[PDB]
Parts: sequence; C-alpha cells; structure tokens
Amino acid sequence: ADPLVISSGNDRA
Amino acid sequence: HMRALAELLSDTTERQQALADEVGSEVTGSLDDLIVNLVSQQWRRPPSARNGMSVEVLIEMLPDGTITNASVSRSSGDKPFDSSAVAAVRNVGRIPEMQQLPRATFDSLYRQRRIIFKPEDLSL
Repeated sequence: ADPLVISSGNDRA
Repeated sequence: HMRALAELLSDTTERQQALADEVGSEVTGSLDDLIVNLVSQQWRRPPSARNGMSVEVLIEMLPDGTITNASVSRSSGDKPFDSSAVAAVRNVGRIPEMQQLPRATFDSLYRQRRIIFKPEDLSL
C-alpha cells in the first residue's frame, strides 16, 4: 500500500 | 479524503483541490485513508511540529485490522512528533475494512501499514 499523508490529528486549532 | 474533505467534488469552503493526493490504481481502497482517519482521531500534534514535518510509521496488523505493531519507520527527527503518531496508530488498535479484503491483499497493503504524518495548518 502507499503511505497516506495524514496531516490531521487532535481537533486542535 | 474524510471528515469534511473528500475531493474536488466537496463544497466545504473555497478549496481548489484540483491536485489531490495519491489515488488507488490496483488496490489500497478506502482503507489507507481509514487507517489515517483513525490515526488522527487518535493523533495529537506537538508544539514541536512544523507545517510539513513528517513521520513514516510502519504498522503491523492482523487480518482483523487489529494493529499488532507500529513503529517509526522513518523519523522526522522529532521523537514527540514521531511517537505522538505512534500513539496515534497504536491507539486505534484495530481498523474496520481490513476484513473486507483478500488476506493476500491485506498482506500486500495493510499487513503493515505505513502512515505518513505530515501536518496541515500549524501555529507557525
């Protein structure tokens, strides 16, 4: 599989 | 492609998402993004992360999607950043659609899943 770019995490600001 | 950002066909805001990230040719269904979906639900940015620092995280999972392992496969040079995301991965602990695949396809893709943690909209 191709490493997916996760830019999100906790619903911070 | 989750939460509130599917694609260009997404009337979220003024988002010219013409050139989106990688697509699925052979395989890697809606799954990688799920893994990712999950990982951020579990993930937590550090005060140290910058607007394009990144971690490759090699995961290990069961034919259930249950995460059996997870490490930093390639560090950003920020152990908090790297690990916060490990704890993103580990905290999910089991992913849904892994059971919808061929074991062989799962083995191909999601047996070990690689999540690249590469921020968006930091403070800096």
